[PDB]
Amino acid sequence: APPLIADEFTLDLPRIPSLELPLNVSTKHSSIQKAIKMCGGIEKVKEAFKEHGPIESQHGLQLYLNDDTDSDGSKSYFNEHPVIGKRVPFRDESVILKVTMPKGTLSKNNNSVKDSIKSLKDSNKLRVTPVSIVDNTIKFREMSDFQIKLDNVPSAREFKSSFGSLEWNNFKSFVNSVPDNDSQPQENIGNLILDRSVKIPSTDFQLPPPPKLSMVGFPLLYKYKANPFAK
Amino acid sequence: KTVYHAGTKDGVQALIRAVVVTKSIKNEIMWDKITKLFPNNSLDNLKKKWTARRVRMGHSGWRAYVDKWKKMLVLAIKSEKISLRDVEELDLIKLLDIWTSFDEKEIKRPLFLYKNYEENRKKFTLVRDDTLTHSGNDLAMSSMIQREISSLKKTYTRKISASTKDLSKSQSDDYIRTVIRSILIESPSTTRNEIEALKNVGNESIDNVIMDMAKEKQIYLHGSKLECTDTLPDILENRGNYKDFGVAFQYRCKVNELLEAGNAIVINQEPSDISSWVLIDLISGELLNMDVIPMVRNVRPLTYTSRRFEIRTLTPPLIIYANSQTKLNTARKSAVKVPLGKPFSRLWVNGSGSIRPNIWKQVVTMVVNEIIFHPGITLSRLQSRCREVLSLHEISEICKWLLERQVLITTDFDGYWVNHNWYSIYEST
Amino acid sequence: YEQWFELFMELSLVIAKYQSVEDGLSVVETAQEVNVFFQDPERVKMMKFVKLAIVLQMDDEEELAENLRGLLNQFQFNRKVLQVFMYSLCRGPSSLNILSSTIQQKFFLRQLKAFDSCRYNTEVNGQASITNKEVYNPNKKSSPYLYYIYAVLLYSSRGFLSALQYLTRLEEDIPDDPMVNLLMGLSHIHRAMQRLTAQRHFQIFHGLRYLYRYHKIRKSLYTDLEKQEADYNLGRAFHLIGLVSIAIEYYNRVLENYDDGKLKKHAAYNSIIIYQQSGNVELADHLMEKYLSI
Amino acid sequence: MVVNTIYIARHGYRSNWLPEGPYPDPLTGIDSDVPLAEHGVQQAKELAHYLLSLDNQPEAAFASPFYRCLETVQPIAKLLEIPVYLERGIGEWYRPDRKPVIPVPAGYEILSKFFPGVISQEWDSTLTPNEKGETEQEMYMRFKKFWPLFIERVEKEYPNVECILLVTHAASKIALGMSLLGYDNPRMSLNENGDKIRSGSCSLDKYEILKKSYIPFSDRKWVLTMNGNTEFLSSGEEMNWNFDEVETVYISVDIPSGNYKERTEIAKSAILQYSGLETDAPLFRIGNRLYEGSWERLVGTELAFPNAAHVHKQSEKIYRIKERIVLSNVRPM
DNA sequence: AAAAAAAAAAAAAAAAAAAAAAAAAAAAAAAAAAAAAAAAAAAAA
DNA sequence: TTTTTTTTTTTTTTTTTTTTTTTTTTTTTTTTTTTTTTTTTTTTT
Repeated sequence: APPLIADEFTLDLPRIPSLELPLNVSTKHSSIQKAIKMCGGIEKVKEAFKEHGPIESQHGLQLYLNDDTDSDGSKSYFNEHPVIGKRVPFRDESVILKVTMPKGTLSKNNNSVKDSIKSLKDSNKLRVTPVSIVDNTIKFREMSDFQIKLDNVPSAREFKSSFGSLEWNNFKSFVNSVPDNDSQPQENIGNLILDRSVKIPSTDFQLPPPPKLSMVGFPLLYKYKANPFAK
Repeated sequence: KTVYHAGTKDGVQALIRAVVVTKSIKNEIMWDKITKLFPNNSLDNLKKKWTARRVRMGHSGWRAYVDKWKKMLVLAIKSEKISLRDVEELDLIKLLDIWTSFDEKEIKRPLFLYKNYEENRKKFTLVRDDTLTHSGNDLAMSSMIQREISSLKKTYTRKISASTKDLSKSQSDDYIRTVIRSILIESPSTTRNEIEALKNVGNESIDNVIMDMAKEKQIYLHGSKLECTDTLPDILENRGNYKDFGVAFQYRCKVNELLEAGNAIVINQEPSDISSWVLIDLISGELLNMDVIPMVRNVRPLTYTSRRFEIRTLTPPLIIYANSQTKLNTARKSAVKVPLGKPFSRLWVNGSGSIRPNIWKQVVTMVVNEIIFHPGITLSRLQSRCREVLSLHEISEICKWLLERQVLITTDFDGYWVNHNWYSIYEST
Repeated sequence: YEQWFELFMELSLVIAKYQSVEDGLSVVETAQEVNVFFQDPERVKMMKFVKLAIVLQMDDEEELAENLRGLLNQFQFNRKVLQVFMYSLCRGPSSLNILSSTIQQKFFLRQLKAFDSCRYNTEVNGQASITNKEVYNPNKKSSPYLYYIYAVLLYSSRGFLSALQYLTRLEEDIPDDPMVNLLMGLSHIHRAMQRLTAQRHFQIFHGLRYLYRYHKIRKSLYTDLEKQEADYNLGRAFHLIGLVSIAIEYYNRVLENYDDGKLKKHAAYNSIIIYQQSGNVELADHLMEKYLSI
Repeated sequence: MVVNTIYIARHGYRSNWLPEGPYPDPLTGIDSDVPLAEHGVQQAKELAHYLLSLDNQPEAAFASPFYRCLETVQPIAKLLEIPVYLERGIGEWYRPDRKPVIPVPAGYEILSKFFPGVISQEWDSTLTPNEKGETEQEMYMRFKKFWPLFIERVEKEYPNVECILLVTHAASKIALGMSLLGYDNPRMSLNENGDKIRSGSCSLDKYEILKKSYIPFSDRKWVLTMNGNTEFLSSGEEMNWNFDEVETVYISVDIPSGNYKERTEIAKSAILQYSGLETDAPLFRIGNRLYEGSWERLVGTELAFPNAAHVHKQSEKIYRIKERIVLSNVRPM
């Protein structure tokens, strides 16, 4: 009998962006929707695919590793200078195969899609279609920047409990106790601080960091070697 | 009596078909049979053209020709085109016309798949076309456009199954490449048939990996002789780095003895590049605090300048000395017996079973020169970034020997990373 | 009308915690036009501060630079004003441009000129004019709060040698503060890595005096749960200058030595992102689950 | 030109399927002929945004003159910038025992008052189905008679048509498909494993030519290379009907380029087959290129986004493609 | 001998030159096509 | 049976295509030059 022909399927298909989050998300929508909430959410994930241009003029997509909130509804780590991902310029095209198969075949087969298929080998219930093509990708390969913590520096807790929290109740008391006439720009800001509950050392003038303590997010290549270009 | 001049565009394919037919039937290249088809050409012009065609197609081509030939041979016997006597006598004219006639019929089909997988494994034979060679290189990058385009594209996955090559079989394939490399630095040329150590591994796979190493230019081929390419030594001398570390365990001594005096070495001129392989680590080992020679400076009102403003005083020449609190980097290393496999098992090991010590120094320092910039490494991505140099069977015997001599420490899942004073491999005692 | 001012500021701070943050801005910039609030100058100060907080929940360069230039001008020379500017520019690399910009680095030179004018009681060539006149300084020290942010606006913009100028100027006055010694070490190393400099290894080690001075400060004079950032950041430094296995001992200290999870996700990520390049793909996926998955 | 692409889709979700009223009056005044629900108009907009993503846009849409099939195309026609043609040869199926009457819809003159700018009067219908209802034997032969007469008129009236859309009813979707492919009756399975033409509201068929190297209608051959597609709809398969639990995963088919500065691509309107998914290395086709590739799992978790597809004139639907195959290029001989 | 004016140096600022990286053009190698020559086959004496 | 003519096959030459190397342009960094102010020296009264 004429050997049976495999179903031919189109490759003219919807073309699809993709996002390689170094987060090991579960199958559940409950893991996925928060793993997206980390990388600036469902909005900025879409917009970071639209960003054309040469690779160093790309802002890229921000990934925040600590969605953790303190009980005031602040960003518990409002000091987070995020990870940066950028849109791959040389993404090869790739096609996605949806596998439709009996419920609980995953739990029956090592939670492996491969062995889930291999269990139904002789049966009519296995159903595969190519359904879309990925043609574009983002990879998060620019580091998170230096990060301070502002829980033991007193005016830093003043800032978190005021700015970070947006709590009027714990913000009015940062801004009140700001001088109009700064009486003594020479002296430790501690001289204005009511809160001695953290034992801050005398030499700490409680300078905050810049938003980029690193200027270049990929490593600046100080491999230590003698510079042949120093002339 | 189908004859070819080997200069004809079809005659090159006739030469290919005829070696496949002769070796697949009689286990040998029957040149006395093949030369009857090429009267217009010399034995050695035909050998050279054949050798060059097996080099360009490699392992993933040669077996595909043999597998299509044996599948066509099976289909021709089952359709009475071939008697087993035509196989036993090796009548190349009949077997070549039959190959030609089969292609002339398959050329007429738009090449659809069967649903049945064994029908596809019968009625396609398949050439794996090595674009992504799995040589995990991003070649000698320095620019931030080079580095950010590469490192946005590059792959972030793990194989679920064993590879399409059986890993028990691949444990001979990579071990062939390494026994070869480990003899190309030994010798400017080597002969496949006679002098290879591998021969417990099947001679077919030896020859197929020789074709692939010539395709990847790891060897030149002068007939029977593999030939040494200095590209391997050049990549060791460019990516291996051991002179810097050598002067670095020596610059450890030049810093350390002076630290407890308080009044110590003053950094007042460009200190050696190696001095930054040592001071940066030893300061990160919390041995150190840094004092200032108090060079009195003409600070004045109305003045706002930097670039040569009291010149040296914005690198005001430091004294570098013992912090009173701590020392972390003391006596951690030990006489761990060198990683030494079978007589050419791993790039360094020489024929006597001791290290080629310079190749060892260059290669361990090459691997640490990977890992300084590549911590939390598998054996596998280190095999791919070393694919021009080291297999996975080599990289374990470095990476565990560096955990035991504690220059490396390892995370979960056998990721290697170096703990501090890592450059000091070759310490004074 | 302090009751209505409280309601406007609290409502704007509440709106900005959720979607359509622009409605929060409309309340506060209306309040800056309303005489009932804006004729009380402590409330002028408070409104400009509130809207600066709100801006950091949305994300931009230009709106943020405009609100900041709007409140360093008023409330002149002022330590808390200068400090809230420098907390603000943390999240978003959109914020880096506000500091790489020449437009703000000119402002911070003119402020440093103005403080010198009022310190020595002379004119200074191209100063800003004084208006906040109780500024009093009998021991004639600098203002660290100026020195630092003028070094920042030279440090951003890749003026690394020009930034080291004003952090050597702040070293003269407040020797063992944290951010002075971190940013100064940061300037020396970012300077050092330019293509061709004479004294390039020399130019990295001055980075380490001021980084390890900030570390020895943090490790010996602060709570354990905030020594963690002395370990994280010194780790981060070695990663920025591509000495990454020295970054890893310090990232591991964030993972092993401390309870508070926050910096473990950064130390883990900046481990994962190495561990991808290094390719312990198993370990990376594992750490990713252990710290980053949900 | 010769038509290479035929799309057939069933109409949207019927208003008279809703659990509570008021059920709307049929706008034509004819028995049955009900309008869609807003949920049906949503499945129509989804279907439109799927076709809009394909470089193979329709040239035109042939609509069943029944009201709900035109209310299905009113967003499609206005989004792909195409004309709609009435074709009684793709109307509803009713049996001769159906009561109280057999519905046959009003002309262009009534439909154009509800669907202005959508419908063109340029086309005269290929045939009309039996006003006294049709047996299964009549119905199947009416569609077998339609196809050659229909396509012969399309390629004379509209000789620029290489791609066409038909929007119709459940029996009208399956019976057209089975007769185009050349099966003896509409109850036959497409294959020995028992598959059939899937036919929920807004489910999409595509029928594509075997390719050579004008042509008469009788020498042609086809494959249903997109069976009853609902993977672009929000709610998936709904109110399916056929002539007589499950779980979902995704595998990426990666095709990597060797040089990191060079990008490799999938040809417009090309075809794929897969075989041996169960094996340690499956086999694949893409256009005329062949392949084999290792089974792989990511570090981290690619998300790939159907709801963020490009345009080429609830939980948001997203794929977590943690598992993959990496196709080495593996050509035939 | 004292005072005033002019010139030179220094610190600073701004512009130009120098150095490296990227892109484009030219050169070299390889493949394909065309032309010429030789051999074989067919036809005519 | 021999000679001449036509056709086919083989070999050589020419052209096109691909790969490699060099040159040019752009960008970033470093050094030098220019300009302004202060100090020192010389000249004149």
